[PDB]
Amino acid sequence: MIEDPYLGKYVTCVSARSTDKEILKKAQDGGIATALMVYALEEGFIDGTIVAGEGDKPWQPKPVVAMTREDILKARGTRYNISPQISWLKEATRSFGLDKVGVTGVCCQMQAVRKAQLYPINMRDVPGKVAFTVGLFCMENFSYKSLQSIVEDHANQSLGSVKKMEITKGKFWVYTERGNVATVPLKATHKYEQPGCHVCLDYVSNLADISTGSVGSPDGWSTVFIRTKVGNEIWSKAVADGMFETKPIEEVKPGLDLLRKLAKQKIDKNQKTVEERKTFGINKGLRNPYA
Amino acid sequence: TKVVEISPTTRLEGHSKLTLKVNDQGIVERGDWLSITPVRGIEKLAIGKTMEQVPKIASRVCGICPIAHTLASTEAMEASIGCEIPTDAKLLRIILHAANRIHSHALHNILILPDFYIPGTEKKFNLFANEQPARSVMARIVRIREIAQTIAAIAGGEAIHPSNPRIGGMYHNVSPRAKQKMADLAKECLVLVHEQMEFMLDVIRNMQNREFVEVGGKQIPLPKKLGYHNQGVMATAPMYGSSSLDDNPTWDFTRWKETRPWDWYMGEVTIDLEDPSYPIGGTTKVGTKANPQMESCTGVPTYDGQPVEVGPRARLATFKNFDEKGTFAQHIARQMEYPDCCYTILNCLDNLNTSGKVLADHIPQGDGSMGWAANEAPRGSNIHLARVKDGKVRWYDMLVPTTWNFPTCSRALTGAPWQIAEMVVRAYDPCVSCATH
Amino acid sequence: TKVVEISPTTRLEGHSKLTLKVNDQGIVERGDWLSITPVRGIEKLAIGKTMEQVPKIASRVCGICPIAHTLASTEAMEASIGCEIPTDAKLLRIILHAANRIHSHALHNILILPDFYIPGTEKKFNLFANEQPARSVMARIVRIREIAQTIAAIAGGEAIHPSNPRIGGMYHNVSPRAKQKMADLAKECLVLVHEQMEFMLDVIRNMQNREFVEVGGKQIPLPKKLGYHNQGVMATAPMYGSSSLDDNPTWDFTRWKETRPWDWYMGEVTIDLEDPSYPIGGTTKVGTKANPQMESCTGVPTYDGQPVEVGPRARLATFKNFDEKGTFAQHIARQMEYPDCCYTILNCLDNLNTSGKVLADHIPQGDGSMGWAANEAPRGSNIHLARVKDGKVRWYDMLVPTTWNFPTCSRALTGAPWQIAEMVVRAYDPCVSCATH
Amino acid sequence: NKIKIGHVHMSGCTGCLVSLADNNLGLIKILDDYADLVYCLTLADVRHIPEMDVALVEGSVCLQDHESVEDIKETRKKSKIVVALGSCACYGNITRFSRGGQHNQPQHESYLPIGDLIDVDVYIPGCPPSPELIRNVAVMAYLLLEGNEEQKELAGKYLKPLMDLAKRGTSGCFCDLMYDVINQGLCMGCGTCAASCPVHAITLEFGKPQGERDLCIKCGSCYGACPRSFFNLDVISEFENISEIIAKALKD
Ligand SMILES: Cc1cc2nc3c(=O)[nH]c(=O)nc-3n(C[C@H](O)[C@H](O)[C@H](O)COP(=O)(O)OP(=O)(O)OC[C@H]3O[C@@H](n4cnc5c(N)ncnc54)[C@H](O)[C@@H]3O)c2cc1C
Ligand code: SF4
Ligand code: SF4
Ligand code: SF4
Ligand code: SF4
Ligand SMILES: [Fe+3]
Ligand SMILES: [Fe+3]
Repeated sequence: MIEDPYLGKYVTCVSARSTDKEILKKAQDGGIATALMVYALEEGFIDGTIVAGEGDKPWQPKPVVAMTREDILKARGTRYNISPQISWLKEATRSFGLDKVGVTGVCCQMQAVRKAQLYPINMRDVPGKVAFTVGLFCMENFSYKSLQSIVEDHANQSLGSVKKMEITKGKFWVYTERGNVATVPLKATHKYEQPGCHVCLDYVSNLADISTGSVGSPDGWSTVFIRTKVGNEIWSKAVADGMFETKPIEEVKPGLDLLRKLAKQKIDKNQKTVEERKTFGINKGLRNPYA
Repeated sequence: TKVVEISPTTRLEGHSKLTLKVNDQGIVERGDWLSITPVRGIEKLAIGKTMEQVPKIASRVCGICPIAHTLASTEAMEASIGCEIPTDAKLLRIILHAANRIHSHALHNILILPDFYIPGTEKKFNLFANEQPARSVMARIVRIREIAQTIAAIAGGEAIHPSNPRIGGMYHNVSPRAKQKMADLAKECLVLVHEQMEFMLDVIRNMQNREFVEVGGKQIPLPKKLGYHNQGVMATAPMYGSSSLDDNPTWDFTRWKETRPWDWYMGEVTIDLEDPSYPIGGTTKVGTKANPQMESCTGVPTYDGQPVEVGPRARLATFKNFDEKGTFAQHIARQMEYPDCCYTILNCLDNLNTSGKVLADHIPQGDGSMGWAANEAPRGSNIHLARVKDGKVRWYDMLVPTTWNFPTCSRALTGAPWQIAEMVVRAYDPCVSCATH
Repeated sequence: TKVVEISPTTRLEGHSKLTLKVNDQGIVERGDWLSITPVRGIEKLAIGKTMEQVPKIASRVCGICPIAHTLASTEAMEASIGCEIPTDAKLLRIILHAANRIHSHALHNILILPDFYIPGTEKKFNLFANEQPARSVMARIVRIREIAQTIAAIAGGEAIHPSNPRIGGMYHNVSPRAKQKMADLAKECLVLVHEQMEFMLDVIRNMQNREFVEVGGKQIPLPKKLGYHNQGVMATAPMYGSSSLDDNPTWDFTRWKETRPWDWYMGEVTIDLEDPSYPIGGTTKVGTKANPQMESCTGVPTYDGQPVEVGPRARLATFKNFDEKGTFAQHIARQMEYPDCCYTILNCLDNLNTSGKVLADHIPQGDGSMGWAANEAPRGSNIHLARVKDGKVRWYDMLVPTTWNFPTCSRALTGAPWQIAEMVVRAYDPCVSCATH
Repeated sequence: NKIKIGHVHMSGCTGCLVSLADNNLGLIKILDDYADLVYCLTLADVRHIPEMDVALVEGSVCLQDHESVEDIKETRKKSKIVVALGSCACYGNITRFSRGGQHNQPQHESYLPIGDLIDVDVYIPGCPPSPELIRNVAVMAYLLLEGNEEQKELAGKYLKPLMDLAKRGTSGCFCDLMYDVINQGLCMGCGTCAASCPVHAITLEFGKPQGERDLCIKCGSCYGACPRSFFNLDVISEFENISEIIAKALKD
């Protein structure tokens, strides 16, 4: 175990990408989140998983319980607006009849799952049926109207043409299907962030079985934390089964040094906000969920 | 009274001249702007031809606005035979229409800017010259028109003389890729036309604050009411048009009548005032006889018994009660039409089903009933009227925007220094091949 | 060019500011008037709620014009589900609507008179002060608004946030006594509004003959074309409104599109011109950064791709071809609307059957179809659009008059001395809580 | 000596100000004799919040709007008596339902009544608030600050229940009638709640309140008006005398 104060508790950290070439075609990064859920399904570690499927408007995610490789793959790619993944967490154990639920999502959604496992409040059967969680790194998120405003105005792109979006190197990047690229400085995007993200003290999905993201690894590759016993069993067996290319993270640029720094900026900035809440008013303050 | 004549006019489409009676100060008392473009006679040669051919011939009336004649002619045939085209065909036609309006208004920027001043200076725009700001402006205009023609080619089959329109809808729907491409281009175009529009409005506003302009070395005073006329306006839509298939058509054929130039133009005059220094090549020689009634090549359509103004200003006055008139008001209203074109294209692409039908399942052959269609061409209401029987055109008539504007502009010439009569003319964005057909 | 900023504006409803680029004489070159009122987000919070609740929430967008949102929202729901309300419900709604227009126009008299002069003098109206003529004028205005609110309470259940409107008509018809009371009050009100109207028109006419006004001790010249813009106007009725249930609706949703402030507002600027003597408290400090594109709290609805003016002048221009424009023309047109309100109330009472039904026998639950309703609020066209399915709002959109007027007023600021930009603004009778919702 | 009164407009609809103005010549009487309006963006050109004896504050506070948060803090600093005017200021009202996501400020998501950010001395609940209540509070505030001891005693007794409401909390709903009246063994079926509800969300079934919770806009009126919320017998039993006193103070 490593007990990093900004990267959470983990056993190891590698740089990885799926060896499944079909998965990689539309994966955001290394295809880790898709590849792990597909593999867990084929191996019987899960019988279904909650993923950010395609929704009713372009680039709007819709949470869905996926129970086939095909349905899991439909959720490839980052949607930078809210996907209420946990809304299907109980239902997966009811009408879907699952015994071994997988869950994908960002840090706060990983938090929601663990709170439900330990303090189930009208969440019967959920603590014992969560089987496998994969958490994405997340700096901040946006409402759908925010995402529309950023892509359509600031990047000047039609949503119906966008093939990929990416926040990296200080910019919001928009890639179109016909091959064009547009960028927006992140300074322009700040007004649009979901306000509840400003109180979030978790960057690399500390509470997931396995955590995965982009920062620290080259393009096409993911930085992966293997954290829990569940996480280590599944990762070991998938590596052994040929499912991933890996590199120790210390042999990779920018690697864990850049990552630990961005994690620190996130927590530091948000801890400050958390603190300003206490004296937000005159002789009174706002609620602190962490108190 | 003296008579001065400018022949030919320039920086407009096609071939016309100005035959002007002026007072002792050189101010127009009564001026006639008239077509002297040969009459190719599209209305008469159409008789007996197939309803499929006639719109493709009518297209070749004009290569700046062939969309206008292609659509107005096709939809006149559809109105005569009672053919209702599919939704996705209509959406593709509107995309074609809006794109062509962009390219046309931007081409007209090229023609009128040489008369205009770099704001706050005494320098006029020379768009040929590889200097700033002209070259940066030319680059924007050129990209705008390129985008416009590209969209027109994709949705209409061809930018000049679109091939996709046919009786009953379109030959082709577009691919998912093509739909993305048109959207990508419209997004780029919208930013550019917003920039060009603000640029042009500033240039125009500078013109309205000037007191004189320089023509051929001389200072020419700028009247405050330059280009004012009392004919009012006519328009059938802010964007697309109307046809006799509509539940409530927005054009009234009982209010229309067309005369010869006879009723509205001057008879024989003799030129007794000549200026060899008029740039570049002078005016008509003293002693030349002119006869606008006999030399005008157009008919004169009227509405409620009088000439009317058509075009962008007519549209904004009819549909938003735009309340400025004359030369610079016409220029302003034209620029204001830039963004609607891109928003319309984007909305139409959004609703377009690329798997949808584009050709009516049944195309009737007609029984000789009259139908009509109005297309709001970039220069104004383009109204085609037809009787189709057994698939053949038995009767055809074309009331084209510049045809309408010829007698109206003429009356608007009163009060102008004859040396800027051409500026009054160019605010109408004339298409004399259109006007004459 | 320098940048001066007035924040906040005053003597209008709600919270906005003026970010102004001015020439070396202090004349606005390009000004942005923008909402900085927080977005309560009524359109998004409506989704999933019941069609009965949403109009009562929308009412609370604004307490000067809650009738506008109550009626436009209710009638949008009725249009989506296909519910035809009974005649006597419609008559009671029109009485409610007309009464509220009286109270609103009279409240606006209170806000604008401090900028105006007692005719033929250099004294401005101070309506607080217990002196003449101000106190006599205040007494008339106060009685006018009292009558108006009383009628509104009787026909609408409540003067502010009327309670009687419901999906399908009204909760209550009124008693024979109530009908007599409303008539008695309208008779009294008609005499008073005729007096107030003639008083206001005289004050305005005196303003049009002035050459300067005094702001903060200094003489500020009054441009002849103060507040002129080239956006034209939009209006759906002279009195009540229109909805997609009508045989011939008088608003065209295919001509509407809403953008972010992005397309129409200035980006980042820095304030480099400050006047601490601007009454009372000065202007924004030098060095302050502003960004209208990002700070504006509204969307920008457009008609034919351009901002439009809505409101009384828009109504008289659309329906009577009223042909004056700008600041004092807007003030005039608003006053001219006083008598129609009382004549309408009296005619509606005359036709009202106090034993008549006020609730449709059947209220459908909707299938997700889109409906829309336009209410001609005191400040202009208030258009609500909705999809109701199974009694719940699945989609909701609000295009409110001051939302429309924000970009249009902005453009109208050109040419004004920045010290009277607020006078241009107040002729629009702005409701910034309305505009933002 | 006239007291100094401001109207502060937070995230409100201005209907609270309209309600004040709907006292008609009563308002002008108060402005003539008892009070100077030192601040009100809707009616006067004072651009910044000055010192006030009484701040009538309408609307709630958007947490994501910096100027708004500064305004409500500045208001408490500048004012002797802070009045939450109307249900948005008291209880959040329709802004409880705000949840962001709308142009052009999709982050404008969170709204709280003013009592969650500053200390509030007096509630005037209602949506819309009744003109008569706003008038009574203005008159009594004056008497509390410029009267003889007999007046300042009356004023303090009159305002006490409105001050108690401010100390009770910042929430208003149909449920108040359940939680604090019916569930407390206090409801006696008078039906007053039903008359006060501005949206007709309350009916009485066999003499007992029935709330259409998805119609209720959370204004807190019904509990306020209920005669088993507060019933201060010392004041209300003297209704004839207190009415005559208020009338005389408005007389010409
Ligand atoms: C708001 C958001 C912010 C992020 N910020 C960062 C960051 O700052 N640094 C960094 O390194 N990585 C960040 N990521 C993660 C990164 O963008 C990729 O999502 C991650 O690397 C997974 O890529 P992959 O190839 O392994 O997954 P893929 O194989 O492409 O599969 C996509 C996975 O992402 C899930 N998913 C996609 N969109 C959402 C969504 N809105 N909400 C919940 N789950 C979703 C899907 O269920 C699926 O599990 C962010 C992701 C999101 C949604
Ligand atoms: S920053 Fe935190 S609260 Fe916001 S979406 Fe990401 S993990 Fe959730
Ligand atoms: S309490 Fe009601 S009337 Fe007062 S500001 Fe809030 S919505 Fe308006
Ligand atoms: S107002 Fe009357 S009926 Fe309503 S809760 Fe109070 S005591 Fe019960
Ligand atoms: S039930 Fe009616 S009075 Fe009571 S809080 Fe709800 S809306 Fe207000
Ligand atoms: Fe012809
Ligand atoms: Fe809106």
